[PDB]
Amino acid sequence: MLTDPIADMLTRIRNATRVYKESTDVPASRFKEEILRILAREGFIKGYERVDVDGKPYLRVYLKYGPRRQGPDPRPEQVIHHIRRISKPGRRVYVGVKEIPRVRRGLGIAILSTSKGVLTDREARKLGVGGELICEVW
Amino acid sequence: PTINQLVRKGREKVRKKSKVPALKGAPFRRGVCTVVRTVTPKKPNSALRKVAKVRLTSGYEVTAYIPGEGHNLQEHSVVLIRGGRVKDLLGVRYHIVRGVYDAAGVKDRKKSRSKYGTKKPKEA
RNA sequence: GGCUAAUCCCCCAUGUGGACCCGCCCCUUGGGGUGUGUCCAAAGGGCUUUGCCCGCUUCCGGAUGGGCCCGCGUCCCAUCAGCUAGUUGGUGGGGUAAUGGCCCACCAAGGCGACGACGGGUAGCCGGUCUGAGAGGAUGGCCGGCCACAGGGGCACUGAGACACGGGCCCCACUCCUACGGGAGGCAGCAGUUAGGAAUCUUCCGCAAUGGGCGCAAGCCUGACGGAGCGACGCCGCUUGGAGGAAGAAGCCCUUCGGGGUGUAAACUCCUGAACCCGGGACGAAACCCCCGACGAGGGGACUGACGGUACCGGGGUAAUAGCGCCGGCCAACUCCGUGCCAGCAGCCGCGGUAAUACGGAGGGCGCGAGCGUUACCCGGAUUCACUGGGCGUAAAGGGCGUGUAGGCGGCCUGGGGCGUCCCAUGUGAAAGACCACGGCUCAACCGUGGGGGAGCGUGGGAUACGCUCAGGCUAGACGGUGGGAGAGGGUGGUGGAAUUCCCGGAGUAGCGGUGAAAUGCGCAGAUACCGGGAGGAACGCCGAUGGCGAAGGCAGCCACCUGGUCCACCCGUGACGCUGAGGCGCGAAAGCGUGGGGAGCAAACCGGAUUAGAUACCCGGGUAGUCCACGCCCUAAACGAUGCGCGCUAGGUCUCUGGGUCUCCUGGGGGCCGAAGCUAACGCGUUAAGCGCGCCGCCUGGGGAGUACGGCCGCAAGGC
RNA sequence: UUCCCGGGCCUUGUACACACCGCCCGUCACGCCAUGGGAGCGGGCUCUACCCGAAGUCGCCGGGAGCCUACGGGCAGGCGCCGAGGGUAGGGCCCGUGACUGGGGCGAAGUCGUAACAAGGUAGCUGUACCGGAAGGUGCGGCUGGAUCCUUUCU
Ligand SMILES: [Mg+2]
Ligand SMILES: [Mg+2]
Ligand SMILES: [Mg+2]
Ligand SMILES: [Mg+2]
Ligand SMILES: [Mg+2]
Ligand SMILES: [Mg+2]
Ligand SMILES: [Mg+2]
Ligand SMILES: [Mg+2]
Ligand SMILES: [Mg+2]
Ligand SMILES: [Mg+2]
Ligand SMILES: [Mg+2]
Ligand SMILES: [Mg+2]
Ligand SMILES: [Mg+2]
Ligand SMILES: [Mg+2]
Ligand SMILES: [Mg+2]
Ligand SMILES: [Mg+2]
Ligand SMILES: [Mg+2]
Ligand SMILES: [Mg+2]
Ligand SMILES: [Mg+2]
Ligand SMILES: [Mg+2]
Ligand SMILES: [Mg+2]
Ligand SMILES: [Mg+2]
Ligand SMILES: [Mg+2]
Ligand SMILES: [Mg+2]
Ligand SMILES: [Mg+2]
Ligand SMILES: [Mg+2]
Ligand SMILES: [Mg+2]
Ligand SMILES: [Mg+2]
Ligand SMILES: [Mg+2]
Ligand SMILES: [Mg+2]
Ligand SMILES: [Mg+2]
Ligand SMILES: [Mg+2]
Ligand SMILES: [Mg+2]
Ligand SMILES: [Mg+2]
Ligand SMILES: [Mg+2]
Ligand SMILES: [Mg+2]
Ligand SMILES: [Mg+2]
Ligand SMILES: [Mg+2]
Ligand SMILES: [Mg+2]
Ligand SMILES: [Mg+2]
Ligand SMILES: [Mg+2]
Ligand SMILES: [Mg+2]
Ligand SMILES: [Mg+2]
Ligand SMILES: [Mg+2]
Ligand SMILES: [Mg+2]
Ligand SMILES: [Mg+2]
Ligand SMILES: [Mg+2]
Ligand SMILES: [Mg+2]
Ligand SMILES: [Mg+2]
Ligand SMILES: [Mg+2]
Ligand SMILES: [Mg+2]
Ligand SMILES: [Mg+2]
Ligand SMILES: [Mg+2]
Ligand SMILES: [Mg+2]
Ligand SMILES: [Mg+2]
Ligand SMILES: [Mg+2]
Ligand SMILES: [Mg+2]
Ligand SMILES: [Mg+2]
Ligand SMILES: [Mg+2]
Ligand SMILES: [Mg+2]
Ligand SMILES: [Mg+2]
Ligand SMILES: [Mg+2]
Ligand SMILES: [Mg+2]
Ligand SMILES: [Mg+2]
Ligand SMILES: [Mg+2]
Ligand SMILES: [Mg+2]
Ligand SMILES: [Mg+2]
Ligand SMILES: [Mg+2]
Ligand SMILES: [Mg+2]
Ligand SMILES: [Mg+2]
Ligand SMILES: [Mg+2]
Ligand SMILES: [Mg+2]
Ligand SMILES: [Mg+2]
Ligand SMILES: [Mg+2]
Ligand SMILES: [Mg+2]
Ligand SMILES: [Mg+2]
Ligand SMILES: [Mg+2]
Ligand SMILES: [Mg+2]
Ligand SMILES: [Mg+2]
Ligand SMILES: [Mg+2]
Ligand SMILES: [Mg+2]
Ligand SMILES: [Mg+2]
Ligand SMILES: [Mg+2]
Ligand SMILES: [Mg+2]
Ligand SMILES: [Mg+2]
Ligand SMILES: [Mg+2]
Ligand SMILES: [Mg+2]
Ligand SMILES: [Mg+2]
Ligand SMILES: [Mg+2]
Ligand SMILES: [Mg+2]
Ligand SMILES: [Mg+2]
Ligand SMILES: [Mg+2]
Ligand SMILES: [Mg+2]
Ligand SMILES: [Mg+2]
Ligand SMILES: [Mg+2]
Ligand SMILES: [Mg+2]
Ligand SMILES: [Mg+2]
Ligand SMILES: [Mg+2]
Ligand SMILES: [Mg+2]
Ligand SMILES: [Mg+2]
Ligand SMILES: [Mg+2]
Ligand SMILES: [Mg+2]
Ligand SMILES: [Mg+2]
Ligand SMILES: [Mg+2]
Ligand SMILES: [Mg+2]
Ligand SMILES: [Mg+2]
Ligand SMILES: [Mg+2]
Ligand SMILES: [Mg+2]
Ligand SMILES: [Mg+2]
Ligand SMILES: [Mg+2]
Ligand SMILES: [Mg+2]
Ligand SMILES: [Mg+2]
Ligand SMILES: [Mg+2]
Ligand SMILES: [Mg+2]
Ligand SMILES: [Mg+2]
Ligand SMILES: [Mg+2]
Ligand SMILES: [Mg+2]
Ligand SMILES: [Mg+2]
Ligand SMILES: [Mg+2]
Ligand SMILES: [Mg+2]
Ligand SMILES: [Mg+2]
Ligand SMILES: [Mg+2]
Ligand SMILES: [Mg+2]
Ligand SMILES: [Mg+2]
Ligand SMILES: [Mg+2]
Ligand SMILES: [Mg+2]
Ligand SMILES: [Mg+2]
Ligand SMILES: [Mg+2]
Ligand SMILES: [Mg+2]
Ligand SMILES: [Mg+2]
Ligand SMILES: [Mg+2]
Ligand SMILES: [Mg+2]
Ligand SMILES: [Mg+2]
Ligand SMILES: [Mg+2]
Ligand SMILES: [Mg+2]
Ligand SMILES: [Mg+2]
Ligand SMILES: [Mg+2]
Ligand SMILES: [Mg+2]
Ligand SMILES: [Mg+2]
Ligand SMILES: [Mg+2]
Ligand SMILES: [Mg+2]
Ligand SMILES: [Mg+2]
Ligand SMILES: [Mg+2]
Ligand SMILES: [Mg+2]
Ligand SMILES: [Mg+2]
Ligand SMILES: [Mg+2]
Ligand SMILES: [Mg+2]
Ligand SMILES: [Mg+2]
Ligand SMILES: [Mg+2]
Ligand SMILES: [Mg+2]
Ligand SMILES: [Mg+2]
Ligand SMILES: [Mg+2]
Ligand SMILES: [Mg+2]
Ligand SMILES: [Mg+2]
Ligand SMILES: [Mg+2]
Ligand SMILES: [Mg+2]
Ligand SMILES: [Mg+2]
Ligand SMILES: [Mg+2]
Ligand SMILES: [Mg+2]
Ligand SMILES: [Mg+2]
Ligand SMILES: [Mg+2]
Ligand SMILES: [Mg+2]
Ligand SMILES: [Mg+2]
Ligand SMILES: [Mg+2]
Ligand SMILES: [Mg+2]
Ligand SMILES: [Mg+2]
Ligand SMILES: [Mg+2]
Ligand SMILES: [Mg+2]
Ligand SMILES: [Mg+2]
Ligand SMILES: [Mg+2]
Ligand SMILES: [Mg+2]
Ligand SMILES: [Mg+2]
Ligand SMILES: [Mg+2]
Ligand SMILES: [Mg+2]
Ligand SMILES: [Mg+2]
Ligand SMILES: [Mg+2]
Ligand SMILES: [Mg+2]
Ligand SMILES: [Mg+2]
Ligand SMILES: [Mg+2]
Ligand SMILES: [Mg+2]
Ligand SMILES: [Mg+2]
Ligand SMILES: [Mg+2]
Ligand SMILES: [Mg+2]
Ligand SMILES: [Mg+2]
Ligand SMILES: [Mg+2]
Ligand SMILES: [Mg+2]
Ligand SMILES: [Mg+2]
Ligand SMILES: [Mg+2]
Ligand SMILES: [Mg+2]
Ligand SMILES: [Mg+2]
Ligand SMILES: [Mg+2]
Ligand SMILES: [Mg+2]
Ligand SMILES: [Mg+2]
Ligand SMILES: [Mg+2]
Ligand SMILES: [Mg+2]
Ligand SMILES: [Mg+2]
Ligand SMILES: [Mg+2]
Ligand SMILES: [Mg+2]
Ligand SMILES: [Mg+2]
Ligand SMILES: [Mg+2]
Ligand SMILES: [Mg+2]
Repeated sequence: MLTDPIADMLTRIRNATRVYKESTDVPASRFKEEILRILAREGFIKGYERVDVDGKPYLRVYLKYGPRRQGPDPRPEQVIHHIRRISKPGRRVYVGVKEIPRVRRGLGIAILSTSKGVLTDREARKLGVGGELICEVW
Repeated sequence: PTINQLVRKGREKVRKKSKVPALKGAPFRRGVCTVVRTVTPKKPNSALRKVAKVRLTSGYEVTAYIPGEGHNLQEHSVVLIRGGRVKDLLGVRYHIVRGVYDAAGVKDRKKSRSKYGTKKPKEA
C-alpha cells in the first residue's frame, strides 16, 4: 500500500526540489491539503493546485527556489532546505503545549495536528494547544 | 532495529569484569609470601623482575610485584596487596605496597617517596 | 493447709441506650429507621466535705493510629517452557475487629503461562543521592517514611493493641552453674571486649532543654535526647607574616669560563601581633508549681544550666609548622652527573643495549597545599546498546528459500462516539533535600523564614486534526471474468540418435597405449586401426546465447498426459479483501546414511608404474564405495548479488528477452552495460540503488580461545541446531 | 632474443614494506606454568513417599476413674487433628576434593617438511567424505574473493 501518505508527500517534495523541478503531482487528501496550506502561507512553496490526472485527483505543488548562484555550481539555493517527518505510523509523537519544539532557532517551523486543527508551532503555542507533531521544516 | 524490535527485544546494557580479585572490592588485601623470586619479562624488554607469590586473606594465591630498588622479603614475610599490574611480565595483577607489614621501604630514595614508602630524611 | 482487703472476681435490679433472631420502611453488597420478644451496665478514691476535683459505666460522634482489598509501577538468566490437588471456583460451616479456600466438610474441573508462567541467581523498598548538556546510567551510609528480623525453627497467652528485642512455651546449637537429679543465658539498646578485616570512636557529662511513661501535684524513670571526647573521615573559615631590602652575599647548579641561575629570596631595617597570660562572662529558662481571680481568661511571684568559667568582650603579648605529586607525548614544567636491555620505570603509546628532557640523585621548574599521592568502586568521555543517537555489498552483521500463526503496520470521502491524544479546573505530589529570596551565627560551612517549580495518578468540564472504533459510500492498492502470450518451472508414462565399454562375427598383422622422458599395462589364445550385428548404462552435440524459467536449492534430446507460476491487452466484477512475519510447518547442490535394485564411462580408499633427498602428491596403468533408480533418513554450503520482502518518489543513453500499439518509434514486463541528482571510507552503487522516504522481520557490538566446552533438542549414524 | 646475467619504460597480482635472502602453516619430545573438561569421595540445600513426633491452639470424653458446685456447669486430667523437628528410601541443585585429562603459554625455532601469499611453481576457497609423520592429498558438487591466452626445499 502507501504506508505513510504524508511522508511520501514530503519526500516527493524533497526529491522534486532537489532536482529543481518547477512543481509536482501528489495524490490528494483533505489533510495533506492542510499541511500544504500551512507550508505555503509560511513561505516555502510557491503554492499549490487541485488537479486531476488520468481521471484521478492530485494536487499539483508548485515549487520555489532562490536565485542563480555564481562561480562553479550555479544551482540556486534551495528554499525548502529541509523537511522531515516526525510522527510516524507505529511510532507516534504527541506533545504538550510546554513540549512543542521550536525550530532552527526559530528560523524554521513545526507542523502540529491539533484539535484546533493543523497549525504551526507558533500558532499552537499562541493558541495554547498540543498535538501530533507532523514535521520539521526549515 | 525497528521500534517494534526495541519494544520486543530491546537494548542490552553490558557489564564489565573486574581486573582483579583483591576480592572484597577491597582496596588492599593482606597476604603472605609463599614464595619470592625473580622472573624474565616479555616482549622487547630484558630484565630480572622482582616478585612474590602471596597467599591471601581473600583465599586466592597470587603473584605480586615488589616495586622499587632493593628489597627485604622472603619465605613468610607478610605484606599488603594493592593491585595495579605490570604489562611487561605476566600473571602479575597486583603490586606490593612497600613500607607496610613485613615489607620495608626503599631506602635512600630521595625522589618520589610516598610510592616506595620511605620516610622524609632531615639535614643541616 | 489456714485467715484477709480493694478501682480484684461474681449475683440481683435500673435500660438512657446498645446487642441478637424475625417483619415491614427508606437505602443499595453487612447503609440507615422501626416494632415484637430475648440478652447487657457500673468503682471507688481526695479534699478547701453537702459540692467540687481525679476516676467508673452504657451509647452516639470527633480525632489520631491501623487492618484488609484493588489499578498501575517495581533486577538478571529462556543453556529455566511449561506449571498447578487447597490447585481454581461453588454450596455449608469454623474462625476473625473485617473480606477471602485463611482453614474445613461435601460438589464442579478448573486457575496460570512466550503480554515469560515454573525454576535458578541476586536484592529490603522509597523521599533522595552521584554522575550526565540532556536522555540515561549508577546508588539507597547519615536524616524522614514503609517493611522485616531480635542466636536458628515452631507456638500461643495476656491485652485497645504482640503472635512481643531486655515477656511466656517446645525443639536445636552454643555458654555457664550443678549434690549429675536438674537448672541459667540471648548487646542487630549505649559504652566496652574479643574474633574477623585494608578499616571504623569514650565502659565520658547531664536530665538544664526537647520529647516519652506513670503521677491530682510534688516528683520518679528516660545510654530517646542535649552535650563532651577520640579520627585531616569529609565540608568550611583561618595561620606559618606585612612594608622595605642589592644591579643584585656566601653556599649550590649550569657554563660557549665572559657569565647565567635559585633571587627580593636570605641577611638586615621598621610595623603588626597566631600562640599564650590577665580580667569580665552569656543566650539557650520559663513554664509545671505558688498567689489574686473561678483550679478558666487574665495578672503577680518563685525555682531550675550538663555543655561552662566554654562562647563572646576588654587589657597584655612573642615573627610564630610545609608538605606531597609531577616536568617524553596525551599534559603545566629541563639541564648536569650516575647508570649501560643492567638496575629500574611503565595508565597507554612505550623508555634503558654508553652522550637517557622517559631509570637514579642533583640544581631548576609546573601543579596543588594541611594536605598531596595511591589503590578500590560508581557515572563521564563511550553517539562503544545509538529513544534522543549506530550499523549489515568487501570492515562485525540479511536468516539457505518458501508458506503463514501470534504480533506490528494500514488508500479516498462522510457521519456517530470520544478510548489514545490535546486543554481547563480541582485533589494528591508530607518533611527534609534541590532552586530562588531575605535573614541568623564577625564570614563561611552550618541554620531559619518565605517563595517558586514539578512529572505522575484521582475527579469534574471541554476540543476532535491525527490514531482507534462503529455506520455508510468510493475505486488509484489487492483479487477476480474475458482475451492474447513466452518459458531447460515441476510429476509420471513414453520413445531417438551420437559416442564409450563388453559380447558375437568378418577381414587383418606386430604392436598399441601412455609421458617431460618413460615404465606399468594390454598384444601372436592375433590387440591397436576398419566393416557388419548385438547387449547395456548413463548423459543429451549443433540450436545456445554476454538467452529463459523458478522462492531459493535448481532446471536442457523428442512426444503425451498431469500440474505451479507469470506478462501484456480489454476496463467487465468484487470493494481495502492490504504489507510483513517470531514461533510453527514444507522445500532444500554435493558428499553421506538405511533397505532393495542397477552398474557403460568416471572414481575417494586401494593396487601398481614414474618423478623425488622422501613423494603417503602433482604425471601414468588399474580399481572399490559412490556416482544412476526406488522408498526413507540426513538439513549442511563462497546455499553469493557475499546486497530480506513490500510500496512510493528521483536525467538520460545504449544492448537485449517477451507482450500490446494509430509501428522513424511509442507503451508494459524481464535481463545487461554506460551514466544525471545523490550516496560511499574508497572501490563502487545509481529507476534491476548501495539515492530520497514509510512498514515489518532477521542480524552485529575488538582479535584469539571457538563455532570449541557445557546443557537441552534433532539424528540410525556421520553429525546438525 | 628463446634461455643465463644486469638493466630501462607500460602493466598486473600480493598476506611483502630491513620489502622474495620477504612472508608463512602444521606435527612431535622432555621440563615448567597457570586455565578448562572430570568419574569416585566428603559436605550442604531442596523435593516426593513412608514412619516417629515436642510446644501449643482447636476438637472430643471428662466415666460409682479425681477437686469445686446453686447440679446448670467449671477445672484437673485423658484421647485426636494439625504440627517445629527427626528417621528410612529416591531425584535435583550447589560447594570442597579428586585419580585420569583436551587446548593455551613460556623451555629454545628445537625439530621434519613447505601448506598459503606472486600463475606461490598442481589457482585458491568452501560443504562433505576417505586417506595420511605434519602441514595435507584426493573424490563430488559449489564460489571467484582466479593469473595469463616435467618436478626442483630452505635462508
Ligand atoms: Mg501531558
Ligand atoms: Mg536506531
Ligand atoms: Mg626494550
Ligand atoms: Mg620477617
Ligand atoms: Mg590503574
Ligand atoms: Mg610505615
Ligand atoms: Mg616516577
Ligand atoms: Mg490455698
Ligand atoms: Mg429503649
Ligand atoms: Mg428494642
Ligand atoms: Mg441483668
Ligand atoms: Mg470492673
Ligand atoms: Mg467534636
Ligand atoms: Mg477513622
Ligand atoms: Mg483513617
Ligand atoms: Mg486507611
Ligand atoms: Mg478438600
Ligand atoms: Mg497439599
Ligand atoms: Mg465461607
Ligand atoms: Mg488440567
Ligand atoms: Mg537492586
Ligand atoms: Mg539479602
Ligand atoms: Mg544537575
Ligand atoms: Mg549513554
Ligand atoms: Mg535523572
Ligand atoms: Mg533501586
Ligand atoms: Mg549501618
Ligand atoms: Mg533509615
Ligand atoms: Mg505504608
Ligand atoms: Mg526469624
Ligand atoms: Mg515481629
Ligand atoms: Mg550476635
Ligand atoms: Mg525464634
Ligand atoms: Mg491494656
Ligand atoms: Mg486480637
Ligand atoms: Mg517471643
Ligand atoms: Mg537484648
Ligand atoms: Mg529460658
Ligand atoms: Mg556495639
Ligand atoms: Mg587482626
Ligand atoms: Mg560516637
Ligand atoms: Mg550516668
Ligand atoms: Mg526533662
Ligand atoms: Mg515532660
Ligand atoms: Mg499526665
Ligand atoms: Mg498539692
Ligand atoms: Mg533505672
Ligand atoms: Mg548524641
Ligand atoms: Mg587512625
Ligand atoms: Mg591517620
Ligand atoms: Mg578516618
Ligand atoms: Mg650569587
Ligand atoms: Mg656569578
Ligand atoms: Mg618581603
Ligand atoms: Mg618602614
Ligand atoms: Mg607591639
Ligand atoms: Mg567571677
Ligand atoms: Mg539561662
Ligand atoms: Mg531571658
Ligand atoms: Mg512535671
Ligand atoms: Mg520541673
Ligand atoms: Mg480562690
Ligand atoms: Mg488555688
Ligand atoms: Mg498563667
Ligand atoms: Mg507569670
Ligand atoms: Mg559548672
Ligand atoms: Mg579566662
Ligand atoms: Mg585581643
Ligand atoms: Mg593591642
Ligand atoms: Mg621571620
Ligand atoms: Mg621578618
Ligand atoms: Mg592534566
Ligand atoms: Mg609541555
Ligand atoms: Mg648496576
Ligand atoms: Mg659516560
Ligand atoms: Mg650504541
Ligand atoms: Mg650519559
Ligand atoms: Mg642510545
Ligand atoms: Mg631527566
Ligand atoms: Mg614519566
Ligand atoms: Mg627523572
Ligand atoms: Mg626539587
Ligand atoms: Mg582547608
Ligand atoms: Mg584524598
Ligand atoms: Mg568505565
Ligand atoms: Mg555524552
Ligand atoms: Mg558503529
Ligand atoms: Mg538494510
Ligand atoms: Mg574477508
Ligand atoms: Mg562477513
Ligand atoms: Mg539473501
Ligand atoms: Mg550466511
Ligand atoms: Mg522466512
Ligand atoms: Mg509472507
Ligand atoms: Mg493479521
Ligand atoms: Mg485513515
Ligand atoms: Mg468523527
Ligand atoms: Mg480520548
Ligand atoms: Mg459531543
Ligand atoms: Mg497523600
Ligand atoms: Mg518536596
Ligand atoms: Mg527548577
Ligand atoms: Mg548574613
Ligand atoms: Mg540548607
Ligand atoms: Mg513547596
Ligand atoms: Mg505547585
Ligand atoms: Mg524538576
Ligand atoms: Mg519530580
Ligand atoms: Mg491532573
Ligand atoms: Mg463532533
Ligand atoms: Mg489495528
Ligand atoms: Mg466500510
Ligand atoms: Mg470482457
Ligand atoms: Mg488465461
Ligand atoms: Mg493477434
Ligand atoms: Mg507448457
Ligand atoms: Mg521443462
Ligand atoms: Mg514442462
Ligand atoms: Mg520434464
Ligand atoms: Mg552381451
Ligand atoms: Mg575377432
Ligand atoms: Mg580370423
Ligand atoms: Mg614390447
Ligand atoms: Mg590398456
Ligand atoms: Mg585392462
Ligand atoms: Mg602375450
Ligand atoms: Mg606380455
Ligand atoms: Mg603361433
Ligand atoms: Mg583370446
Ligand atoms: Mg597371455
Ligand atoms: Mg591368423
Ligand atoms: Mg579386432
Ligand atoms: Mg560396430
Ligand atoms: Mg550389463
Ligand atoms: Mg541400444
Ligand atoms: Mg543468465
Ligand atoms: Mg545457482
Ligand atoms: Mg499452464
Ligand atoms: Mg493470468
Ligand atoms: Mg469498473
Ligand atoms: Mg466497478
Ligand atoms: Mg460498486
Ligand atoms: Mg519462518
Ligand atoms: Mg539436500
Ligand atoms: Mg546426492
Ligand atoms: Mg546409497
Ligand atoms: Mg547396495
Ligand atoms: Mg579409468
Ligand atoms: Mg603410489
Ligand atoms: Mg626435491
Ligand atoms: Mg617411489
Ligand atoms: Mg588416476
Ligand atoms: Mg557402504
Ligand atoms: Mg563410508
Ligand atoms: Mg525475510
Ligand atoms: Mg509488436
Ligand atoms: Mg527494464
Ligand atoms: Mg555527481
Ligand atoms: Mg545514507
Ligand atoms: Mg554505473
Ligand atoms: Mg527501491
Ligand atoms: Mg553501503
Ligand atoms: Mg563494540
Ligand atoms: Mg575476547
Ligand atoms: Mg561445523
Ligand atoms: Mg552451559
Ligand atoms: Mg552437545
Ligand atoms: Mg539421542
Ligand atoms: Mg562436519
Ligand atoms: Mg539453519
Ligand atoms: Mg546456519
Ligand atoms: Mg631479465
Ligand atoms: Mg625508455
Ligand atoms: Mg600495490
Ligand atoms: Mg625461493
Ligand atoms: Mg611458566
Ligand atoms: Mg579443575
Ligand atoms: Mg586442571
Ligand atoms: Mg554426596
Ligand atoms: Mg502422624
Ligand atoms: Mg465426678
Ligand atoms: Mg459433671
Ligand atoms: Mg479435629
Ligand atoms: Mg502429620
Ligand atoms: Mg517434614
Ligand atoms: Mg566444585
Ligand atoms: Mg601441551
Ligand atoms: Mg597464541
Ligand atoms: Mg615456546
Ligand atoms: Mg594446494
Ligand atoms: Mg588449508
Ligand atoms: Mg607453498
Ligand atoms: Mg599452489
Ligand atoms: Mg595438476
Ligand atoms: Mg575439498
Ligand atoms: Mg592420499
Ligand atoms: Mg572442484
Ligand atoms: Mg580467489
Ligand atoms: Mg579465468
Ligand atoms: Mg608460461
Ligand atoms: Mg625450518
